[PDB]
Amino acid sequence: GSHMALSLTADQMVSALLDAEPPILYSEYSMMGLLTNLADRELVHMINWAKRVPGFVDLTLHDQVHLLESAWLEILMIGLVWRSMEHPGKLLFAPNLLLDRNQGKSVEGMVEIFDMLLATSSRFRMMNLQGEEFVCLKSIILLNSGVYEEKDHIHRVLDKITDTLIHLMAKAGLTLQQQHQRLAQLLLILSHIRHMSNKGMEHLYSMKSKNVVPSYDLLLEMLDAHRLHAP
Ligand SMILES: Cc1c(OCCNCCCF)ncc(F)c1[C@@H]1c2[nH]c3ccccc3c2C[C@@H](C)N1C[C@@H](C)C(=O)O
Repeated sequence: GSHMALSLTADQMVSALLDAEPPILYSEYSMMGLLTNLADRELVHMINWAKRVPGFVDLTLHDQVHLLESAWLEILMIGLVWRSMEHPGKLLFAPNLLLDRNQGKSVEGMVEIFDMLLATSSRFRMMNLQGEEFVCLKSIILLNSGVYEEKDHIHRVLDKITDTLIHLMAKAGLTLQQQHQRLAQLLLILSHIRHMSNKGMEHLYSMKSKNVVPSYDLLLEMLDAHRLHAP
């Protein structure tokens, strides 16, 4: 059978999100090349993950593309910041690619982006972000970032993810006041992730390459191509 997004319990939502998690990839090995190649390989896995986010396949192909076009960098960045949590002053791009601030100084303008990513990771570390909360946040990014009856459906799915976040906090023993405070603190970090993505996109455009950012067409092609993938 098929579970419709709005009928899932909080436990089922968490289970479906944890199950859809992409694998941890290795760097294939200069720095720019390694970071580009890794992002490209992670994008393929991001397509399969997005198709598994409850409510995402309920959207038209066009709406799915718009959401991925707006959110792809915020999604790579939140994944990066999550796995870099236990590595203060370093970014865990891959288990064979752990980079420090000074290493970012090799590429012009890259240190500014690394510093923002380091501060977000440090913030998640201080708040003791949990894996179940991280997966909720990543789905919120996907459904929220490109919002500007079908839009009401997206907002109802976003509401279900909020309910899921609150459920996790109430089960963790937080008071009603502490629940609203943590929810707000987590959602405010999403503003910082959007800012990092805009700065990241600007930096990517300040480069020689004419195909460094995924276009609407490439994202439509990848989403279309996914239909032809074997299960
Ligand atoms: C994301 C990216 C990148 O993306 C190109 C993708 N092209 C798609 C095909 C054409 F449609 N190209 C070069 C880069 F170095 C980076 C790196 C990078 N790599 C990653 C891998 C895994 C997880 C996270 C990251 C990040 C985040 C960040 C540090 N990025 C720097 C970018 C934004 C910049 O400021 O130039």
